[PDB]
Amino acid sequence: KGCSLTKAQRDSIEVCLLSRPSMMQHLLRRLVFDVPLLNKMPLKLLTNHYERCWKYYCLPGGASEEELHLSRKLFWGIFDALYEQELFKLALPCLSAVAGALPPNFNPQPVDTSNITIPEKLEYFINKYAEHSHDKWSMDKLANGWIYGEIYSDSSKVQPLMKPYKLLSEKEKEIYRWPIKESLKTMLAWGWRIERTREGDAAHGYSPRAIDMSNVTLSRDLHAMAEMMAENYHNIWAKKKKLELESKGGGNHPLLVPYDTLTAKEKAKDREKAQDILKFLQINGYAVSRGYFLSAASRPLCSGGHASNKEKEMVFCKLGVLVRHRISLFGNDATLHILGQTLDARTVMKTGLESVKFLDNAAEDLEKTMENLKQGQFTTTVALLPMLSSLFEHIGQHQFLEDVQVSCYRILTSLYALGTSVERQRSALGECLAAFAGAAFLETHLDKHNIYS
Amino acid sequence: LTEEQIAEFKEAFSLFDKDGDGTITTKALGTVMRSLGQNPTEAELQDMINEVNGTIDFPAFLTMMARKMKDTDSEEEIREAFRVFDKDGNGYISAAALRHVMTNLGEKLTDEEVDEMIREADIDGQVNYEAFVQMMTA
Repeated sequence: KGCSLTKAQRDSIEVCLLSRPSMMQHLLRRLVFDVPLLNKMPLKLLTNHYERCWKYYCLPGGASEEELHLSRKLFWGIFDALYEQELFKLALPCLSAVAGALPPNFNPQPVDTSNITIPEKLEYFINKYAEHSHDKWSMDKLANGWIYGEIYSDSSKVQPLMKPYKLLSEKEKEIYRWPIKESLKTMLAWGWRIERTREGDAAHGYSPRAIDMSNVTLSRDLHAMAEMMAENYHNIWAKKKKLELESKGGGNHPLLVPYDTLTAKEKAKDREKAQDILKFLQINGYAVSRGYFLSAASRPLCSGGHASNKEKEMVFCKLGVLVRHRISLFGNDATLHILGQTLDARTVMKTGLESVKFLDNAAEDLEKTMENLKQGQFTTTVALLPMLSSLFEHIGQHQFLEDVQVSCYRILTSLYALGTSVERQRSALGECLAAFAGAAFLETHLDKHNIYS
Repeated sequence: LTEEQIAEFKEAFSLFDKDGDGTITTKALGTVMRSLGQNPTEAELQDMINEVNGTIDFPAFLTMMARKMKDTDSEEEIREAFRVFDKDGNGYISAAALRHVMTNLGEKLTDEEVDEMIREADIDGQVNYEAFVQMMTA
């Protein structure tokens, strides 16, 4: 029921509103995980709730700020299409202003695992890494103290799995070599380079000479590689579990949720499997390689795209022009190479859409120009060129029932933004004023006497 | 409630009935409503069937149709009731006129109720009536 679904939506909004912003960001993770298909109105409602949560996590709440940067990039990308989408886009300007106040049926995606081979420089390396992995696994078993005997029984602490590297046959190793090798074949698949550098380094059963594999840690992008391979391990294990439970004819198991709504132990086991290679590489000296400010950085890119769209926007992308006005007002709420580029792009868009001055853009151009004029001091001698551009704009808005007062107030905003802290445009505005004096008039007269300073 | 609306609803229900003992099918609810000009969504049709067995009975059908009719009728009546006053066209009610017209026939109890309105109305005194609607209707 749409009423019952809306009741559940209001219940979730009330649960997410007054609850600190840590779990709110944990839910905003999955909200951004599902929000990218906004281009389905319930995703837009969840995005409005996440925008309200960003409005609740702006100063103290706004690590995950890099996830917030990727989420703002996804909100720029999915909402780059040009209703209820107008409501979610009105939430999206609050989302961008709060991100600047920060800057003040899921189905896993498997990759092929045994189709890209192994270099021999690691084939003279796995032949001792398997012995060292048996060292660490035998230390983990001797933490309990499994003593090997003739009767394999788990009452008097006896396993048949505590045996050294020499007693193992050609298939007993391959049981525990199999997931490690078929994860090495995944790590060697995407184009990763582990090349030559320097070298380096009770109870009964198998007492190893094991290096302590518990306190070795890599750097940021190296653990980004390890986290991507942990997600690969989890997606292969989720494919295994979801093709393990779809072999009967019933339902499922309720842990089949998005990847940013799970626990850590199942990911910690995959983390140890991914990183026991990496710790051993950093111990032996083998290195691992590949083989905010981004909002204001892409604000010149977004401004150039908005000007290139507003050059020929005479068709349904004028909602994009209102979104660009809202993004500029949000940057005004969150404010000079990119800033001067944005002011020049505001002048270029005020000149590029001056000849056709859609429908909401005809009222939103005044708001956009006023917001840019107020934000011009919150952020350079060639302004006579955009001044003559706005002179031709007001000449195109004079004879083309309150547009002359709108041009007079736009000239007031321009002269006030230039005076917030070459005389061709003064001659052009005086020419239009003396031309349209005998035949929006009194407002122009009091606007020229207010923009005189 | 008006008479020929009841006549039309009865005639449509019996028209898409065959045996005549208040027993039509569940899926013919959409057919009989679209014969009556009513077309909600599928889940709302299902919620109204679940509000009702397999055989849709007569009076509760009239009651649900009365809800759907008196919704729009209540909007037009709250329109026309304050088009009695306030001839300009802004829906804005002065509080002295609220003291006047709140003691109207029907209830017309004591100063408790008009103080109860005046303590919370928002008064700029011209008051928008939709705040009054949201106040009274919980």
